[PDB]
Amino acid sequence: NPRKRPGKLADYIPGPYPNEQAARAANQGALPPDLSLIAKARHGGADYIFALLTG
Amino acid sequence: MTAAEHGLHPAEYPWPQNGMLSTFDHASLRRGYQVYKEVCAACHSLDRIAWRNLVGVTHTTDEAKAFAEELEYDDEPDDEGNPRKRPGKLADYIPGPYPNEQAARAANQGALPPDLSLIAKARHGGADYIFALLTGYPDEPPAGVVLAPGMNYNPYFPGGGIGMARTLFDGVVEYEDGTPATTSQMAKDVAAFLTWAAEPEHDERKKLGLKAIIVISAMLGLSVYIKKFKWSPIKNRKFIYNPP
Amino acid sequence: ASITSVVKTSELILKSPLLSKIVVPLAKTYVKFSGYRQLGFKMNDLIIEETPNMQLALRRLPPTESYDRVYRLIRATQFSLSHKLATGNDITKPEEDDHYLIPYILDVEAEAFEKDALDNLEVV
Amino acid sequence: YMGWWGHMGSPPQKGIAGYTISPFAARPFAGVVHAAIFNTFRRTKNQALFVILPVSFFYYVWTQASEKNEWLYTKAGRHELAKAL
Amino acid sequence: MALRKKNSLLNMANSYVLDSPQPSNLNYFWNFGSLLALCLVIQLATGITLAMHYTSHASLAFDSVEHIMRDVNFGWFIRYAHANTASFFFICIYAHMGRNIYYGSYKTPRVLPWSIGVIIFLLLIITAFMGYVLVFGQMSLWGATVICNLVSAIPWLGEDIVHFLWGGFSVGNPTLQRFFALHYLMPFVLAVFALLHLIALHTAGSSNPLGITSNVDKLSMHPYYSFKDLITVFAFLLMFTLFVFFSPDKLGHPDNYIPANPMVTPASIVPEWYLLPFYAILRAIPDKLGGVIAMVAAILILLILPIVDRSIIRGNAFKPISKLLFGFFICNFLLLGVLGQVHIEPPFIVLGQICTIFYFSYFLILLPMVSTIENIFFYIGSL
Amino acid sequence: PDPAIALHEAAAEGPCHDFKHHFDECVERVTKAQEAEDYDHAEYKEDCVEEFFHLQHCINDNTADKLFRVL
Amino acid sequence: ATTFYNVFVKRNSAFVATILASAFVFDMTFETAIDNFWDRINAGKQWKDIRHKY
Amino acid sequence: TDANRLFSYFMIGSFGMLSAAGAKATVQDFLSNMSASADVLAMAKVEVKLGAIPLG
Ligand code: HEC
Ligand code: HEM
Ligand code: HEM
Ligand SMILES: CCCCCC[C@H]1C(=O)O[C@H](C)[C@H](NC(=O)c2cccc(NC=O)c2O)C(=O)O[C@@H](C)[C@@H]1OC(=O)CC(C)C
Ligand SMILES: CCCCCCCCCCCCO[C@@H]1O[C@H](CO)[C@@H](O[C@H]2O[C@H](CO)[C@@H](O)[C@H](O)[C@H]2O)[C@H](O)[C@H]1O
Repeated sequence: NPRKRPGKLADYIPGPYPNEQAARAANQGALPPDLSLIAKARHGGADYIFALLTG
Repeated sequence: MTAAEHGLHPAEYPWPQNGMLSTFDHASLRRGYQVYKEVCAACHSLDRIAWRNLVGVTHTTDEAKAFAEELEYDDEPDDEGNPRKRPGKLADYIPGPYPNEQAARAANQGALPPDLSLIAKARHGGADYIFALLTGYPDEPPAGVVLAPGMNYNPYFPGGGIGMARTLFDGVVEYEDGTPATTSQMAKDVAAFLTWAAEPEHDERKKLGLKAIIVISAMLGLSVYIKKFKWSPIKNRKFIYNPP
Repeated sequence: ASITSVVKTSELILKSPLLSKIVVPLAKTYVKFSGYRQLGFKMNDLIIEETPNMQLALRRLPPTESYDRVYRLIRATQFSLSHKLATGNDITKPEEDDHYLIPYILDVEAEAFEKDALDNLEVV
Repeated sequence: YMGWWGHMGSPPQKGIAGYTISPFAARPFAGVVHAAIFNTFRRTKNQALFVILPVSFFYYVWTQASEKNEWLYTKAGRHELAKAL
Repeated sequence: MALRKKNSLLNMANSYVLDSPQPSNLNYFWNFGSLLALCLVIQLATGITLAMHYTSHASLAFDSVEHIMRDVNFGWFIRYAHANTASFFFICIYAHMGRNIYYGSYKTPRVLPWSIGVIIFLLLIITAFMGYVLVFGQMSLWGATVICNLVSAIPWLGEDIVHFLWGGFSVGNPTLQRFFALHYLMPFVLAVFALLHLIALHTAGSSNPLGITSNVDKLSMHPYYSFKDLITVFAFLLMFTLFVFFSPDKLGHPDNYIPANPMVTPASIVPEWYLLPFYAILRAIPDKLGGVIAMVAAILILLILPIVDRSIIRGNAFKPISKLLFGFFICNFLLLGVLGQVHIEPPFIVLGQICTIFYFSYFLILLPMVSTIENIFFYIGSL
Repeated sequence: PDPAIALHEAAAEGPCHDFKHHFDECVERVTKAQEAEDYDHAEYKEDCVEEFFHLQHCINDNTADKLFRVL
Repeated sequence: ATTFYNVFVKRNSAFVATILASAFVFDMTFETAIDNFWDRINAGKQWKDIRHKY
Repeated sequence: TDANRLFSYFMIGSFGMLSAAGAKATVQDFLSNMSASADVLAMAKVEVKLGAIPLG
């Protein structure tokens, strides 16, 4: 039978949604990207994230 | 080691597919699939075979799609991201009886029934081993053998005690082609079927090998003529020596 | 090995009456079984020549002996590749199996080994 | 130690005449039947001992060893096995 | 001047495959060189093809090999060709080394091609061993476990080295990925050394079965050896065809069609047939470190043949005692092979020790004695 | 009715009669030995596996071809 | 016979063209011949032989 | 005679013919591994509903 355990240090930080479809359904169709690489995945890096959140 | 520890080595049976020019008997393969489906599939998976693999071997496309469409498989999530099931398609793999190893062992007094997709290649003996094993449960274990609990005596299995009980009895299957379903008949059919599962290229491979044998033999014969032809000046060389 | 070694050891054997009585018949049989004579070789034709010493000894052969050696090697190579043996006059008879090269290689080596010794001399 | 065509490093050759015929003028398989039978028999007879002696010896060794091993792991061989360990 | 001689690039091909001067009397045992070249080409072609379908992740490796067998067009052929040609590579390599020992190809002036050859032989062993692991079946895993735990016998640092090679504390995904990368690479290194041993040989040229100079009587490599090489290519492909198409699993071990399971240990961890003699040598020594040294020494001891052969004559064609000794040596090497696959039980334990002593004593005692005595017999016997 | 049942019986009574007798004798001995008390506290407990294998191996050699001929 | 030589063999361009055209014909006919032979020696065994039941 | 030369070239040409036929077979079979495999070819043929889809 399946089981759950408490998390350990080797575990990855878990996401808010089980899949893309759940993610989009909760965000009026838009898919919030994973943020692990977003600072390398946009021209601008930290500056882009800072500008976007404050802009 | 003792012969017990090795297991009795299986007889060499004359399988239809033994023989450089022989294919499988496809009628046997079809019967063997029916034995797998009605007997083995209760405990054993066949995870590497897709429904499409049966098509044009044992079943027509329609029969195989019918088999796939009777089952439910995991679909991609719906639009609210909830999980969904779909009917099976030909590209789906034949599903196993247990969700994981632990479920499998729990149902089989600890023993884990292996996947049968490769079992004919994964045991010394091949079809002969499968045939010998399924037909080789004696009515009574040899006097003095102590079987561990939940083990059955079978001399072909190394160590003698196998977690799988005898399963083939006369008329456990009703073949659709009117063949009498005797223990030996069903074992022969299922062993043929599993051999096909392990090596599905077998028929094509041996036909291409026949072509290869013929061409390569001819080229070997001709290469020897050509070598002897080109070398004949060197072999036929003669000398006359006059000391200076 | 050096030909000098072979020659010296052989002379020790031929001196000892006991040793020669048991070894010389063996060596004659060995050479019969060896079968180099069946390809028309003399024993000395088989000695490894890709050595500076042996190259020098071969250059010192009298022209006649050298030309004959070249013919025996070419003849044997042809029998080898044909998988035939020598017949008749091509077979080396025991009396024809002369050590034509041993004198030359012993002189070349004598000098080379003297040179090594003298390179290690210590004035007293 | 080996040169190239023209200066291969042969001692000077003189007095050898070599003759051969064209591959198109020869029967490539002349006397092949005689050779396949009589020549192969000659060459094999001459080399037979050098194969037979080592093969027969090592096969006998293996046969003795495999038969002993088989016998030690029988009921009859229980005691001899106990000593051997 | 002809283009093939004028142009620098063409001239290099010309010097190796066309105008190369060869002895006129090379027999069929000189053809294993080109068969090993053919094996190496088949392994590169099939190997690179399998690499296009194989996934090096341990969660997927075994499945990717099943995908090759079942889904890829002709995948069965490419897989079985690659697996069987590895066996044929070792048949040809043992034959080629056997030829070289029997005909004294290791003597001056060919010590360098021989010594590079011994390294090619080590790289082939490593290459084939790593390839075996990539399937990630039971024999793959249990092979990597036991063989990499031999390194644990290296004193002081042994354990550390093992963990470093595995990339972890056991054979697992890191090991599999790194063996994939290395198994891909090693055949290219092996090809380069194969080419170096030929360049080294070019200075002396091929030896020949009589062991005399061939400078007196040369034949161009083409067409004579070209057409002779085709005979053995077709003979090889006939044998290849019988295995690959008709009995593809005859040379292998069924245990590798069970997916790797670190818990369950298989009945019997025996290596692939061609490693078996070295495995027997290792079992013969009771000490773990001793065993490993002996096993490596069994290969490296070939490097001393140039010293321990004291004959004034190259090769065994004319040396009846050396031929007998060589026969015993070769048969003992096969008996070692057989003892590598029996169980560690009486009476094979003692027998394996005797065969191991015989193997080493050939190089260390018998060959030096026998070659010295034959020198004396040739000289006295021809007086 | 399973063809193998009859073929195995025929091969036991016929070409493998000597092996059948061995196995039989063995079982008699072992059963009798188990019947005797302080059998559980014995060092060596005899089986009949060896004899069984000899019999089965023989039966299979005399039956294999015949059995596949009737399927 | 000289004619045959002159046409198909004398020029290498012609000889290689003849070899490749022969290879094409051999390839096609050999395929067909093996197919038929394989079907006769494996009669009633293959899927094509039992397919009619379905 | 031309007959004589022609015979030996028939042997050489037969050998070239089988080598050409064999090379074509080898190449064609071997490179077909690179064509879509059976699992890929099965993931064609996607079936889709239309009941879900609104106008516009
Ligand atoms: C209800 C259970 C059950 C049924 C029915 C069953 N098996 Fe098994 N089988 C097992 C178990 C459990 C094992 C593992 C036994 C062990 O490892 O001790 C097993 C093992 C095997 C093995 C491999 C033995 C080995 O060497 O590891 C083969 C082959 C096999 N089964 C084939 C079949 C075939 C063919 C059928 C029916 C036609 C079949 N089984 C029916 C439970 C079953
Ligand atoms: C990939 C592996 C190898 C390839 C492709 C290869 C190829 C060849 C070729 C083509 C030749 C010349 C032709 C011949 O004599 O057969 C040759 C000669 C030779 N090889 Fe190898 N070889 C390989 C491995 C080895 C090994 C492992 C050794 C030694 C342990 C070795 C030692 C030699 C020697 C000494 C010669 C010279 C022999 C002579 O002509 O007398 N080679 N090799
Ligand atoms: C000397 C050359 C080579 C040898 C001796 C060799 C040997 C092997 C062996 C023995 C295996 C195990 C085979 C099995 O049982 O399935 C194997 C697997 C493999 N080899 Fe090689 N190999 C060689 C070259 C290559 C090369 C150049 C590649 C290029 C990538 C390669 C890729 C693979 C792959 C992907 C596998 C795993 C798939 C499989 O097992 O079939 N090999 N190799
Ligand atoms: C194309 C030019 C590049 C030079 C290297 C290519 C290859 C090359 O030289 O081919 C030759 C045909 C060679 N054979 C011989 O020496 C040979 C010599 C004497 C007698 C016989 N046989 C008797 O009857 C021979 O078989 C051979 O097979 O050796 C390969 C290994 C070489 O490959 C490489 O090293 C590169 C890499 C692929 C390993
Ligand atoms: C240096 C290379 C030059 C470029 C040449 C490009 C070649 C690439 C061609 C791949 C062609 C494959 O095309 C396909 O071949 C396979 C065999 O492989 C044939 O398949 C046929 O024979 C095979 C066995 O040979 C059977 O498995 C199959 O049932 C049958 O249909 C197909 O009828 C053909 O559709």
